[PDB]
Amino acid sequence: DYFNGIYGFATGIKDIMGMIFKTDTGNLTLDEILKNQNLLNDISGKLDGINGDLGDLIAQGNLNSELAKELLKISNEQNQMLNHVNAQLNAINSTLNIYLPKITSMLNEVMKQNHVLSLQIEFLSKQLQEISDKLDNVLINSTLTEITPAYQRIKYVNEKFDELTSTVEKNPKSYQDNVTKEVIENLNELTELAKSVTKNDMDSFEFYLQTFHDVMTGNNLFGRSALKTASELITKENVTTRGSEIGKVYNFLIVLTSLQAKAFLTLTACRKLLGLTDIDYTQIMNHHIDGQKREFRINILPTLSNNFSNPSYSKNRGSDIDDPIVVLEAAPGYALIGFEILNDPLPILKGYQARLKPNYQVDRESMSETIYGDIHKLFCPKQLEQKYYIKDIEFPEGYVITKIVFEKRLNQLGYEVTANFYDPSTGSIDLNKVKVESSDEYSIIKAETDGIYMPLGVVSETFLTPIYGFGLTVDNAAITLTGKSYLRESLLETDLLNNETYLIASPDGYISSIVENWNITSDNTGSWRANNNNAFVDKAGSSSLYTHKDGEFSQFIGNKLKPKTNYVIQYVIKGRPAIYLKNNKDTLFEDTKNNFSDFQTVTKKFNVNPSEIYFLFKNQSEYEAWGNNFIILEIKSLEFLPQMLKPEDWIPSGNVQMKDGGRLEILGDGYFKQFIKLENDSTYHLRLSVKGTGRVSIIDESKYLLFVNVKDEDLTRVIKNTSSKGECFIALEGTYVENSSTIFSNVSIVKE
Amino acid sequence: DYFNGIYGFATGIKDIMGMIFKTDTGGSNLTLDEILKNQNLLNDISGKLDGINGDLGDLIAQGNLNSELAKELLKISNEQNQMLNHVNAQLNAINSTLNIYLPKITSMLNEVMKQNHVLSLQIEFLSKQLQEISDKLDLNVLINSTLTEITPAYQRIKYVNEKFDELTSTVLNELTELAKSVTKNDMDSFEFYLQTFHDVMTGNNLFGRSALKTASELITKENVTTRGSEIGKVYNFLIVLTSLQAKAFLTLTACRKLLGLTDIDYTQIMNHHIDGQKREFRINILPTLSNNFSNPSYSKNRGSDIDDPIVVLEAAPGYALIGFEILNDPLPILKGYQARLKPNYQVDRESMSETIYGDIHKLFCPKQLEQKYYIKDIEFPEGYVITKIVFEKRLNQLGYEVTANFYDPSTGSIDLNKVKVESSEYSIIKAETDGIYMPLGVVSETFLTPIYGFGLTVDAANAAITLTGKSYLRESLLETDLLNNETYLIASPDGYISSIVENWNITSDNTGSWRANNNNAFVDKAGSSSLYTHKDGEFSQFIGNKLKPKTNYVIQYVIKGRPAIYLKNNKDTLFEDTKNNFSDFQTVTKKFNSGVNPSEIYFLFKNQSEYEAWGNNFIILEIKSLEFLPQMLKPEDWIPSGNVQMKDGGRLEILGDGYFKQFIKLENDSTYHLRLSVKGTGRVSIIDESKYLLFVNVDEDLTRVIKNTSSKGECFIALEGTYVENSSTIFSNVSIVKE
Repeated sequence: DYFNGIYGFATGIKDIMGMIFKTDTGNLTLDEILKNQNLLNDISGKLDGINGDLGDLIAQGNLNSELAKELLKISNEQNQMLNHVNAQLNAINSTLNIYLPKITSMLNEVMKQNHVLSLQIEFLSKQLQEISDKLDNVLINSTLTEITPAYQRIKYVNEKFDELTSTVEKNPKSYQDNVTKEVIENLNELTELAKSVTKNDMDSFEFYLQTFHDVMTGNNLFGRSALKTASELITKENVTTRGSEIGKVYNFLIVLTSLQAKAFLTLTACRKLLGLTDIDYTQIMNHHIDGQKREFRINILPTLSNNFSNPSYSKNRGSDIDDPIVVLEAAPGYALIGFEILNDPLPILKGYQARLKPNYQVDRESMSETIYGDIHKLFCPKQLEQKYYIKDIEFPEGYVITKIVFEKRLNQLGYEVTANFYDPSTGSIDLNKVKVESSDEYSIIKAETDGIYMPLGVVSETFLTPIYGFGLTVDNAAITLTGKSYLRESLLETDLLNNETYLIASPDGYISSIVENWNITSDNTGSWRANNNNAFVDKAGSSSLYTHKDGEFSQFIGNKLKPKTNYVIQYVIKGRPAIYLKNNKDTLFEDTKNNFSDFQTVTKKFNVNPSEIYFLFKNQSEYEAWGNNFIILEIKSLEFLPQMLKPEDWIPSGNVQMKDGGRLEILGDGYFKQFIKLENDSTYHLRLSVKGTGRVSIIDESKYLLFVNVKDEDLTRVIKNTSSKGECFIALEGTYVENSSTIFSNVSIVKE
Repeated sequence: DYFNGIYGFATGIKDIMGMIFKTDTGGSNLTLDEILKNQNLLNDISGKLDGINGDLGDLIAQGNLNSELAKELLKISNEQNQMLNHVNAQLNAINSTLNIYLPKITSMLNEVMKQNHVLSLQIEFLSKQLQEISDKLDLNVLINSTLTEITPAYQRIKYVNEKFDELTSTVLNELTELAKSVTKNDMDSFEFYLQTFHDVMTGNNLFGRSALKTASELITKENVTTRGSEIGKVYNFLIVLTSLQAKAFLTLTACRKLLGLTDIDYTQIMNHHIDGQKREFRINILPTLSNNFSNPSYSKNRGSDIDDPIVVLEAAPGYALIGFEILNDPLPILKGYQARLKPNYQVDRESMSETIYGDIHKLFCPKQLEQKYYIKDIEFPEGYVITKIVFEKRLNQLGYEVTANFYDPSTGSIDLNKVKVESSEYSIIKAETDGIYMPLGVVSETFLTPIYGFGLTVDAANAAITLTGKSYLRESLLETDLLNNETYLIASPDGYISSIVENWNITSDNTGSWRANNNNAFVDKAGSSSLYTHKDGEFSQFIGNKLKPKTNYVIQYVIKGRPAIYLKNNKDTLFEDTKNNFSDFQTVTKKFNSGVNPSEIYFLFKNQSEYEAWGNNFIILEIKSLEFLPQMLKPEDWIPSGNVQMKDGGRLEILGDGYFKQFIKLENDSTYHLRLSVKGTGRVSIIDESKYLLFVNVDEDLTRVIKNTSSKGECFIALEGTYVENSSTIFSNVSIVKE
């Protein structure tokens, strides 16, 4: 879903203001006991008919003078009292009859149009909290003392106004006849807050709303803007969060503008509730919010970096004997928009791509992700040092990166970046205008017993944006991926100029699934099929599949799974469910025996003929269960560079067998061999892994070129200045003791 | 204009208060609230009585009823009409009082806004001179404590001031509401915040920490390298904060009139408060503060190793030196301000002038050889004002001599017979390839003031040169403003304050010396007003009679749009600026050189192609040529020989096979220094009747030393190039000097 910028928020507000401004509510204290309507109506009814009858008697003459006086004095006493009562009863009847109807519908609308705006910035309470957790002048201290009073009041009054307008009864009928203590107390609580928000005194709402802006723009003696002060704290960050300086600051800018935007809306709302003269705050609101933008655009922004890096790290051991190739390539029309290294199921690099909109924005609907597995074998070594070619690859303005390739050969990691020309006006990428750069100047990390600190977390901008730079840095034995975003260029065409703005926020998790209708929201479950009225959709805020007794939901997904590959299952579940990936032959995946009070997320992986499997949500034994966000995604297998040996070129001999995964198992007295040819002028590298005990040899027509006993280890050996003579072959054998096993794997000879 | 001190501001306020206090509106014993309340009450009784007398009237005139009864009903109709008449009496009085009041009030608010705008200009200068400080700040607990203690009161006062200004600049409910809030008697009143502001300012606050004291600390925190002295910076602060409350009290007086309350003369209290802040300043803070001031910035520049410059800042007879500014505009430039003195070290605005000296980089900095800097903190005794400063650099050895005359604060006459002279133990900076940090920025007091100290400092570590002076600001504040006597302070100018261009600062419609041609050219009121052109519209001004031949001038203007600026003559252009497009006003700074005959040149402001354009602040000022000490060689004493020619600028060009020579005489007992510059390839030699005393092949700036040499007879220096035809060798800055 798109975040439509500050311009977007601020207009959304202006609209609601208009809607309020054009409500007419036709003279009340709003301290009238509305519960007293029946009491007063009765007293009124009775007094009226008595004064009526007594009145008729006086005006039918025929009455002694002195007496006709006393009866008149008794008519005035009575009339005063009826007048005074009908006062109260008029106020009560107009509050119920004119006022409440016009107000309850106006509050109702405000709550609705405000819910819509609060969603557009929901993302950002979690993306701003990420910062304060990871935070530790007089100019700094000064804007804290200057702002926090105003910040606390505004925030409180905003949240409390929202909370009260959402829980006042909107059915004006509900306020008549049998109104409840609770229904009246919600309306009073609102009118009281209204009275406090609008009271003209030295501690006024308007005063705090003004001083908030004065501090935001630096009209405050020191000339220290809060944007300026916040900016400082972010740039001098000792431990970092996702996004670039620009992003983080623009995030701050959004939160703070949004706050005042709603301050002004709250104020407008409270004025109608109290029936004061209508003020168009829109002009002032816009002037204020516009000034914060210009102060940002002019004084802060040009000092900020558009670099962004992995926020966390992770200690991981890689492979010393693998030569992996990892290729993140967008499709023709698409561009690379960001990454996330994670390690929950296993070390995984997720790569997001999408088609571009004008001015470096992203097309939501056109947006996709791919998972790459075992990146620990790419990034980290285990026992030997790894060389890291370092190059800060940067393309010229108008280029967006569309492909990144990682190559690790003999513990030497390098990368090559490809970028295509993009036009901000149309947002078309030009597939003929390509530029390519790759990684002489390097850094090398020595392997620790414990591991090395590989990158971790989301490598992206705060708002997903195509990129024009990319590079790997090394330290602490720590590897850092960094990219350069187009967020600046995107903010200056769209939102810092008050044009339409279409920003996506960097996703927290997975955004796709092979499961159709993986995110339940409405009643319709689309591809999910129910069976009983035992299975239904529960509206748990965000909706959820529900089962009880034996109620099940199914979705057939065979066409979509490929054989002998690893997938990731993740779901968000509550209660005590049973989840299956079943085939009438076999079960591929099962989760029962899970009990939860509340919604958690569960993350697992799963792996000869996994076609014609359907997926099943039930409940265990006889209990209830909820669940959705059913992610199943392919974990692309790690691919490696070519080598000299070939898997079908191995010759078996005796009690041996070749299992699946390039493994060569010696079951007794047998052995494997493969013919190879070695040249005098070349340096070769033998690497392999063994579980068990055995011997590697390379023999010749005349001589051994290599002989090594081995036991449960990764092996590396170098061969130099060697020339084989006729038939030459490597041979793998175990110890010849029967009913034992020796399993070789990842056997490779590579010419340097 | 002059800034007339705190006493000046505070009286200006008192005046406006008086003007309000003496506005006579409807002098009704009742408030504004009581008039609009009574208006409604009477309007309603009138409304109702009317419809009753209406109904009773209709009953009588429906006849058909007994004569005797029709009488009694009529008598009851008269009583009723009398009562409506007597009520409308009251309601007329109320409506006519309101008809007097709003007119009397709206004109009084209008006037207040006007007289307040005039005062806010007298302190406009110092939001920019105070901003200069916060930029250069970066923490006590004593500081943090007085922030938390004052900001509550500061915020509301500021708010109520600004909001009152915004609401009167647009005239009425919004105003009466603010009025009601400002005047409400409750524990948390405006008056409460106004009082606690003062309590914090003077330290009548239990522990006894004045904010003046705590602010003073922060300013004198030795990290604060901005223009002016500690005194100035603190007194600036003092001005801002007093001024704030001054207007707090004015706003309060205004709001009370608006509400029609009894008139209170806040003037006595306002003055007591502002007086206390002064005494607290004069007694407890001031005597701890320095009157030193230095260049706030630095600049990396390369100078000359081979120039021997003399730079002389000399005030005229009646005048005194008031401050300087080094800048890096068209070139390294030292600007010097002078003026005639008023009593107590104040300055005579109208009598005030500036002079630009060029290439001070050749004075201050070396290029390839070390420079020696004689350092002396020259200081004269009280009553002396500096009237002349001379800089002499000889063979990379910079020195200075200061002259001061006796001044009388009572009259403000300078005594031309009572002079004192002091001049310049040294420090030497080695030349970096990159340059040396020469001083940069305005060397002056916050308020321009004559000076009694001056000196140059050097920082060896940083290769940095610092000019410092000692102001008379203390002595000037104590006679005038810290005593509530008339005060006449000028604020240190931000830029240039003069121009050869007449009416260089457009403000009114009249453009004086500027002549328009079409209604295509007019004055736009862009806040500060601005020349405007469209289509072909042009503005011109003759300036030939101002320009001198073969000299460098500085042009600077503040322009918007895409205009065209010319220093034209029929058939020749001396200076042009087209191809400049701007969204907003910038300032542009260039130099130019008048021609061989730059008379009969006039200035032109147009627009380029066919666009619009704005501009003013048209500065054109002479860049005094750098002058050097005497040397042994003379420009007319050069003898030419062959394919050579002497160009303008002391250059000697060898065009082919020729050469230059000049006869000189060298003595055994003396050390000589040969220096020169060459573009090209060549040979310098000094020959004799018997001997070469010097021979050097040379694209280079060169220094050579000659010792223990006695020219036998008829010895001359000779400059020659390579003898290859259709090539050039250009010598320049050729000098021999006896040490």
